[PDB]
Amino acid sequence: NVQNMNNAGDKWSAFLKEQSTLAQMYPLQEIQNLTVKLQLQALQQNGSSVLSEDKSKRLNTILNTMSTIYSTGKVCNPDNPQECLLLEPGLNEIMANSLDYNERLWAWESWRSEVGKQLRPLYEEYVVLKNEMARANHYEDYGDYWRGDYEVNGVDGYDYSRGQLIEDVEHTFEEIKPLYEHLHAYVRAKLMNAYPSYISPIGCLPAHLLGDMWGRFWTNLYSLTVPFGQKPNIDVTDAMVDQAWDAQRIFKEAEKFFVSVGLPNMTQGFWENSMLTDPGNVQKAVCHPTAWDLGKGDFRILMCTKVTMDDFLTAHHEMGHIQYDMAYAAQPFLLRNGANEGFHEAVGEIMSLSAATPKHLKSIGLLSPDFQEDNETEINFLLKQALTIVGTLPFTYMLEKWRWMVFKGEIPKDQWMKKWWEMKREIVGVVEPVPHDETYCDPASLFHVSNDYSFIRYYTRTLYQFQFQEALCQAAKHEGPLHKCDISNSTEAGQKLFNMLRLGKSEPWTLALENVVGAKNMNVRPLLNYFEPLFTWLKDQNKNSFVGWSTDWSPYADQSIKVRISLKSALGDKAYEWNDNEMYLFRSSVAYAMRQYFLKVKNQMILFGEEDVRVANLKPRISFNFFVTAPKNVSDIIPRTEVEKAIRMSRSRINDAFRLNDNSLEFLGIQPTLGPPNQP
Amino acid sequence: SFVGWSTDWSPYADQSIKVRISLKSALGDKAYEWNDNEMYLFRSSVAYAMRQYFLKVKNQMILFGEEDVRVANLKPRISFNFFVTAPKNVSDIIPRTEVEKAIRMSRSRINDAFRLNDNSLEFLGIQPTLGPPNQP
Amino acid sequence: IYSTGKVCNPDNPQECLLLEPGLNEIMANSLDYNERLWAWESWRSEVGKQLRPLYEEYVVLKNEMARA
Ligand SMILES: *[C@@H]1O[C@H](CO)[C@@H](O[C@@H]2O[C@H](CO)[C@@H](O)[C@H](O)[C@H]2NC(C)=O)[C@H](O)[C@H]1NC(C)=O
Ligand SMILES: *[C@@H]1O[C@H](CO)[C@@H](O[C@@H]2O[C@H](CO)[C@@H](O)[C@H](O)[C@H]2NC(C)=O)[C@H](O)[C@H]1NC(C)=O
Ligand SMILES: *[C@@H]1O[C@H](CO)[C@@H](O[C@@H]2O[C@H](CO)[C@@H](O)[C@H](O)[C@H]2NC(C)=O)[C@H](O)[C@H]1NC(C)=O
Ligand SMILES: *[C@@H]1O[C@H](CO)[C@@H](O[C@@H]2O[C@H](CO)[C@@H](O)[C@H](O)[C@H]2NC(C)=O)[C@H](O)[C@H]1NC(C)=O
Ligand SMILES: *[C@@H]1O[C@H](CO)[C@@H](O[C@@H]2O[C@H](CO)[C@@H](O)[C@H](O)[C@H]2NC(C)=O)[C@H](O)[C@H]1NC(C)=O
Ligand SMILES: *[C@@H]1O[C@H](CO)[C@@H](O[C@@H]2O[C@H](CO)[C@@H](O)[C@H](O)[C@H]2NC(C)=O)[C@H](O)[C@H]1NC(C)=O
Ligand SMILES: *[C@@H]1O[C@H](CO)[C@@H](O)[C@H](O)[C@H]1NC(C)=O
Ligand SMILES: [Zn+2]
Repeated sequence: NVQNMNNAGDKWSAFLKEQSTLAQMYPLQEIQNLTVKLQLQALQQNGSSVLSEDKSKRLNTILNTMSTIYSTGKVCNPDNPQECLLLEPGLNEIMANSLDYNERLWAWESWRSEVGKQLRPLYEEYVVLKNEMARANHYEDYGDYWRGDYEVNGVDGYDYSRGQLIEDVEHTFEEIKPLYEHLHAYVRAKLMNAYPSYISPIGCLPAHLLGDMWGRFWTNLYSLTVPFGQKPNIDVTDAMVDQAWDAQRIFKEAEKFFVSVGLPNMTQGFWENSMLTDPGNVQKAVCHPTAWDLGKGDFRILMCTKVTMDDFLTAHHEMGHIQYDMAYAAQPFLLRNGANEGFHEAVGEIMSLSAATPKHLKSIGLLSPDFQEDNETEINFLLKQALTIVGTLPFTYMLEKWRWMVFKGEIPKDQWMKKWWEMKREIVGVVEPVPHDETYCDPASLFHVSNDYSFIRYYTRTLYQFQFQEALCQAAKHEGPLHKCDISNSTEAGQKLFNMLRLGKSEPWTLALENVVGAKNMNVRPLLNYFEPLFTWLKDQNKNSFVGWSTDWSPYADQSIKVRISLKSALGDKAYEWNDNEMYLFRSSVAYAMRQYFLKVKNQMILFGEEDVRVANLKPRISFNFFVTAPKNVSDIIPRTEVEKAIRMSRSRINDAFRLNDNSLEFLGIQPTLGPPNQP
Repeated sequence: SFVGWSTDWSPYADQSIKVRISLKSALGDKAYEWNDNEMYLFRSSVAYAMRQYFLKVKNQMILFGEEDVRVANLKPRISFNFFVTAPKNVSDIIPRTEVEKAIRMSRSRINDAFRLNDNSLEFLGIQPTLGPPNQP
Repeated sequence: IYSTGKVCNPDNPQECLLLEPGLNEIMANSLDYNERLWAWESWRSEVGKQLRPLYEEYVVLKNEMARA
């Protein structure tokens, strides 16, 4: 079957480049109808193939090499080199379940460093080749090529520029920063009880204590940050196995939700062709929830559903992709997508929000008609939402802002990892535990960076999701808070939803938003109205706390020693210049001095290397900080009092290696002491 | 043919350089003792000198380490042979003529790290050359 | 350690060869000087180091059992 789909897959791809090279026979500005212009521009798009034919095969070699490094990485446990852990099984489980500080610090660092280095040279060669392909298609860089999805040209008042997306993201983000600061302060106060003597009460959060490998979602911090742990968060999984609900009941109650709002039934080919469970055969078949739109009005759902409220909800999510697909099936073929890249997931998740409410669960038969929702359980529910929704918004905004500045050249390649960690402390409020120089590439250790994907679609989908939900609940005549809303039994709300679903790509997306919301731009005020019961409760829990963070604190910067070097004072017109070969000799001289101290004082032999001296904050005056680490235990920092005694023992030897004289090589905090004079 | 073998030949011992160190001649009653921490500092000073030669002459950046300097035949008089290898290619030995040019470029820096004076740190086969005198 | 040793090819760290399949085939079939020199050294060094401390502790305990 794989050979059955590779030849049938290439007949589709070879056919499309043949019609693409036929499309440049027609000019594009001699067209008047907006629909036939939109189909022509989506087919005329050259994309690749604008490069030289030896540069085009170099780019595909880089994209295949970066993709197989990410999926085949082995991490070695420094106590047993015969057991290598590989990213998805084993390294993702440590970052999501462990409470050991030293084991989370190990998994972060190792993985990072290794994959980092590899993806470095490759990613560097990837930026040059992608900017050449974008400038041959008349964009300024590859970041402007990614923002071409949101572009709208000449439809009388609904236009949108590719540079206008940058201001609308930064204008909407500075209204989330009051809400994110109070969530950052509450999580920091709860993490100090889980990790004492590791977290500052006025500083950033360490990057390896956030719940996963990159801090993208904070959703694994719920067991440490739960407001009222003596109240069970509502879970209807036992009431499903007490009424003998089969595999088919979960979709038939899902189809009754959509026919309740005024949307069509399933297509009745949906029930035979689909595969709602893994089969009765032990059948090798990728088990991953998804919605297929094969064509010719044939819609199938592929998932392996278990009787759980989790897959009761993603059944409502995956059916939402189908009802979006069944609506625009009357457009031409090249306009059968969502209106932008963000609308398709956003319509799927407002079906899941409306089905997870306890108002909907007690009317669908799954909750005791004598159930009492208290105000303590609504805080437990809203905080679990904010760890996934609000916690991912400064991560998404910071990452696309870094990638946009790399493509246009505002960040040169000698400052990639310098500007990356300055933007973590300032925007996200997250500090690294170990300093990282320009041999690492920490963005490329994420999936979407090393596999060539755009990331701004996760920011805009979060904002469209609550704009849709607030506009539908005013049509369904809701009375309470926004997070209690349900659009069942309405017809007027579904008519408000169906007027957008059938457009496809035939209209500009700004014209699609006014059919539901009533505005021409994305707005953050419906997102904040969802979380005002949490924002009121959060401001009362932070009366004795400090809201905000300092970008100066680090988890290593209290065992560091500052070094200051004055070369032109000692030698003057005859002094060498301080390149990074002199930094290599300095790190070997400190590692030599630590070896001599532990042998002659502590009677131990420890093999310190130059890779165990970690240098941060290199300035032009020639100043940096350093701290010393045990040879393969990255979590073991030698204390500052033992490094001062080691440097005092061998200060005369370090001075002679650089021709300095204790006034041109200063260790700040260590002073020369002895020397009584006399002789007469 | 020749029947039998010699126990003196080695496949690396024609790109090796012999080093001789006379500690008690340079300092005398006040000289440190040569443990294996001093051999670690010597292997880092040679790796530093190979880094500076390839950057300023060959315009390349190569990350030589102390594990790329291979020391053999350590004696009590303080003498050994060493040869330099490319950073992870164990089969690539840097030639003897390129290591002599790298040591000549940074001999004054290696001497200062050990307080020796070109008669107490001898690289056998490399000689000091310059120094014309005058002033009147 | 002897039965589960991985050797990494310095041009692709994502492919580790383990003694009986792959490292014994290089030493028995190759005519490349630089590839035989790599397989010898690598394997040697790694397993070498490990078996060192262990083998050192093994001599002391086996001499105690023999002298009793
Ligand atoms: C060009 O634009 C016109 C309107 O601007 C489209 O005309 C409509 O076409 C459909 C079927 O093709 C008719 O049912 C409508 O009644 C037409 N509208 C009007 C106002 O006459 C036309 O379809 C566009 N061209 C293409 C190829 O789609
Ligand atoms: C697709 O690539 C072609 C080049 O192969 C681009 O085209 C040319 O258009 C100019 C006019 O601007 C002509 O003078 C050239 O003759 C065309 N190419 C040649 C030499 O055949 C074209 O602009 C690209 N299309 C897109 C999507 O921008
Ligand atoms: C849930 O509602 C109850 C009922 O109002 C709240 O209890 C009140 O809390 C305030 C502030 O601490 C007190 O001044 C009142 O006297 C309490 N009412 C009673 C009847 O004792 C409770 O604080 C609410 N919980 C949350 C999380 O909002
Ligand atoms: C929302 O829709 C459901 C589904 O039709 C309605 O549920 C019915 O409720 C009545 C009385 O409450 C029962 O006698 C029926 O058996 C229910 N039908 C099903 C299929 O379970 C519900 O009443 C509707 N809500 C409103 C306010 O009309
Ligand atoms: C690496 O160093 C850390 C200390 O920084 C070690 O953690 C200690 O582990 C022991 C037992 O495992 C505990 O009794 C100590 O309380 C731990 N120290 C701290 C500060 O938490 C860790 O064991 C070291 N790892 C290795 C492999 O030696
Ligand atoms: C390691 O160094 C050796 C040389 O000592 C390299 O072998 C050369 O390989 C090229 C092509 O592979 C041949 O043209 C040369 O004739 C080889 N040299 C010798 C002396 O045989 C080897 O390629 C290097 N390995 C790496 C990974 O760089
Ligand atoms: C959808 O199907 C049900 C039975 O499966 C049927 O009763 C209902 O009328 C259908 N909806 C419409 C709009 O016909
Ligand atoms: Zn989805």
